[PDB]
Amino acid sequence: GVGSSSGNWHCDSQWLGDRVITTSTRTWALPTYNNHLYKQISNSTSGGSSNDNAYFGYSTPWGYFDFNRFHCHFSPRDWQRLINNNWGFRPKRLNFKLFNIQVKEVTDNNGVKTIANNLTSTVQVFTDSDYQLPYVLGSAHEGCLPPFPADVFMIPQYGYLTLNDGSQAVGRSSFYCLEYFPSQMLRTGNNFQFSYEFENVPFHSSYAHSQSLDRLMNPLIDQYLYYLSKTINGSGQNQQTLKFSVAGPSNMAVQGRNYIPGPSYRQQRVSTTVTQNNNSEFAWPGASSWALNGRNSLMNPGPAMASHKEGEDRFFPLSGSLIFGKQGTGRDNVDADKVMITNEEEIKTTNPVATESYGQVATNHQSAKAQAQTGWVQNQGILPGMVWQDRDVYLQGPIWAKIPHTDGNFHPSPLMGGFGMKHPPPQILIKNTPVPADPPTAFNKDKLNSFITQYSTGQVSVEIEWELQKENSKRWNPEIQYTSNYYKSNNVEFAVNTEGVYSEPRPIGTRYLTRNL
Amino acid sequence: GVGSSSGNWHCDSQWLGDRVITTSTRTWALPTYNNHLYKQISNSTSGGSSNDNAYFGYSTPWGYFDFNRFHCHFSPRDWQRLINNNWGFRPKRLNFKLFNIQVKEVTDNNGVKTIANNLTSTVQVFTDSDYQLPYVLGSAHEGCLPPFPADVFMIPQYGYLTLNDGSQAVGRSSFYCLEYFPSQMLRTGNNFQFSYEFENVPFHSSYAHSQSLDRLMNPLIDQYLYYLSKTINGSGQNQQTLKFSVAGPSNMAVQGRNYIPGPSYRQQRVSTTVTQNNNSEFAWPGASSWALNGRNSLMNPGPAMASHKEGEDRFFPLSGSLIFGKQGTGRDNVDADKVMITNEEEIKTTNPVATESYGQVATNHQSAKAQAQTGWVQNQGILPGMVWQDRDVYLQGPIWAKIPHTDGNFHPSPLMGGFGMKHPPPQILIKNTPVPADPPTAFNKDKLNSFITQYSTGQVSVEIEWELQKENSKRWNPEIQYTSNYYKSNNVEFAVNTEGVYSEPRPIGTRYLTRNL
Repeated sequence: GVGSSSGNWHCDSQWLGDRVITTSTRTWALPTYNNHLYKQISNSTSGGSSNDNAYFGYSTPWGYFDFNRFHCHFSPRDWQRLINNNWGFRPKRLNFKLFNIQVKEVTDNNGVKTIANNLTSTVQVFTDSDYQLPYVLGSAHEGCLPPFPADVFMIPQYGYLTLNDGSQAVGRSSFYCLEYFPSQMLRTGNNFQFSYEFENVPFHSSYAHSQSLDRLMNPLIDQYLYYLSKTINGSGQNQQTLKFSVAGPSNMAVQGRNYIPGPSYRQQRVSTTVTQNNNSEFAWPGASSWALNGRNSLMNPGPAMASHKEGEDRFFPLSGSLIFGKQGTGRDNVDADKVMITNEEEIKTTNPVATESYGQVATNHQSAKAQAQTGWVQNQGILPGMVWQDRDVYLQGPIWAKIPHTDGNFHPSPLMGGFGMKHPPPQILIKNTPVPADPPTAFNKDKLNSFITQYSTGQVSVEIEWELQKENSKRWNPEIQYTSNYYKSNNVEFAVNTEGVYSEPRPIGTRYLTRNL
Repeated sequence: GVGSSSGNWHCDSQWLGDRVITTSTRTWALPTYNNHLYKQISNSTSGGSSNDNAYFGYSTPWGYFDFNRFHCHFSPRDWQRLINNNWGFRPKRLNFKLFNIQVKEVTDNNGVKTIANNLTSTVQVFTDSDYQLPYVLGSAHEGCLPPFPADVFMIPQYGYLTLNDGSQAVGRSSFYCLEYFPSQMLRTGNNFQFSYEFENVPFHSSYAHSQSLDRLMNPLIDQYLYYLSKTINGSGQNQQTLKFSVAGPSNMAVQGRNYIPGPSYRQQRVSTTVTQNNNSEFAWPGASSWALNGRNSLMNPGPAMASHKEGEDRFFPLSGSLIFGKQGTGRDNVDADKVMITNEEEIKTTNPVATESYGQVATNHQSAKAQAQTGWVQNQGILPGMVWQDRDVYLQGPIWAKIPHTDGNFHPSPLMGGFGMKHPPPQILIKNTPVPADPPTAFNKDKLNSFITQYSTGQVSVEIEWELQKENSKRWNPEIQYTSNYYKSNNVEFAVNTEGVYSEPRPIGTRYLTRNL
């Protein structure tokens, strides 16, 4: 009915043993996109570009619901609870509701704007439960539910890309009509809901290692293996020899080991002290990249690698880490104090440093003549016996990604962080049903071009159940914990200021507790 | 439904033996507060102040329902019945209803204001039943239900304070988002209700003592105890002696007693005959106060003490009594004839006078040389064997307060009067759901800033069941009763005037019947 509410405001968190259930409700507004039309888009329509930036695709009159960020579900305090008390977590169940739909019509006279209710208009909503549409979630896009529950947000417009040759299309390109799906139609008084079960995924590692991969031995006992220690008796000619020694606590670098650090793809090193950087432009020319069909793409963020060495936190890889913007930061050429650079220093115990060579390999045969020659390894692929950690997740970062439907993949954990699934939470698509203005009184076969100006508003609720993996550490000394600082300040961190603006002052990871290797 | 009422007007009182049930219904209006925003506030945002007045906190877009005053429930005649016939009363049950919701939208053109119904808008309401929010009830604030049932009232805005250092915040400060609670959403056609059981509390003493604590003896019989009556035989040197006498009806001041008057904290004395006061400014400098973290707060009203001696009703303690304003009284520097000063003269039989010393103590050892020296006690804490009465309640005064959640407290009766509870009636919070105006037709990630101007109106009902404690006195002569005066006047007391304004001409306490000690 018109006078009865279709749902209530549900927003809290329940901590139930080894489960936590988060619930979020937000207020959304949806405009009419594209004047109800499907439009072909390309870099031709955007004004042209280089070959690396060419594309072809379509924008649709539909919008979509995205909640693929952790702050859509966790408050900062709840995130603190989770990361300070658990070794792991993963999503299990999802429930989604859309309710209290209101459709408004806008009339603009010469000098006045009037907004009225349209009680008989509809919104169309459907889920892509069979994964038949291009999946644009999982590209770290704007338009998710806002972190602050009081913020009213605008629903982003749906569009997609297909195969391109420059700004042109090939015969293999696909065009999708979203009206060619069955969808539910809602007047003011109807609601929509659905449930979803997550795939079985591994727990995320919300811990750091308290041991290093090269320091796993007993520091008191020798090995029963020998290593070559000398090849010449001394100075002079014809001094060749072979001497062997026991590998022990005095020489840990030469001990035999069972496991080796994971793969690498070297990045350029950039200092936040700008005077230490080379006085030249190297953002694009000095960057690591990969090529596909003649197009170059930045290797960003790339394989999970440690950001810097010990004591070198002023250095960061060129495109090897996630960079978030601070509240109120612009979009073009902002200074370093306006952005937030994450660092994966916790994985330095298993993962190679991002701005270093993996190691050295022999490159010749020494003989009595050529000396022994070695070469640097700048990119090392997977080898048997390698171990590594994945990239951390953040309160501001993405949760899941869709694994591409391919013949083969390896370790399909998404490179920007999170859970990779073949059947992720489905896309939820929404659109205001077009309402024509007065048609002519003589028949015309052309499609109608005049429409009543409308938009819609409502409430959306998402509830996720997460499974937790508790710590049972035997460590004696206290752990490192995420904490607020007592020292006085003008504002409270993770709160509003005097003007009403909510901000997140820093990125928060998940790795504070410790575990052995 | 839109065309059906959600509740009826219920407003009366039922006297049922040892119970009385009061019911009140009022009409309320709720605006949009803060433009739907949370704002940080401080004395910095208020313009600065002294150290004693610094604060830090937040204002919210929510309003709240308060009925923590006796005239919200009792008519003057019902109050007369209660206080003239009972030794005690206390609250037992509460029922709360919110109904007949109407949401209106306001459109302001160049020179005209139009108000229309918005049939599809919602109000959000919830109770803080777990006491998780700062409890701002119990600070004697404006914004309660009006005494006169025909008055339409405006719902006050919710705000709270947290820890401050000057105008700055510390890391211990808490920020609360009220959208982070589950709440019920109501369209025009929905209603809300809940029930609450009061904690077990002692009966309020609606009586005065007909005996004095120093006059509890039989005036005809001697004691079997002696007191020292003489220490010198007479005039001259070396006349020391020890003489003892029986304490009896001729010397009542020296009799042994089992119980002593309650505690004290001396106040400065102010005369309503201004020419008797000192010709200087002493409102702040001469006031009693307590210190907390370097901040001074007025001791107001402080411990329950008798206002004045016999025959000195022109004197009142500086900040030791509740002062109410008369109808139409301003807020800054009004004259004494514009305010109503209560007096706790009924408790002079057990409680010390507010503007006097508690007594005298010895301060040395007399010997044969030093004479006997005594000193005044200006503040006396609790001693075993002390008895006292609490502050009276008034028809205009507060009913209950929340006892702070602390390790320890003593006699947690609220100092401004009433019933102290660990789980008082919960706070009831209400807000108009924001309705965005027309959003742009291109996606923007910023939160929406343009909203439709709305407000809401409705009916609220509160029903309280109170338990009574009847008198079974054996007193022969008639009691003192609260009564109206027959003498003619321009208006009727506790009624409206020719312009429609209701007024309460005087404060009415509860202590008219008498009881023995």
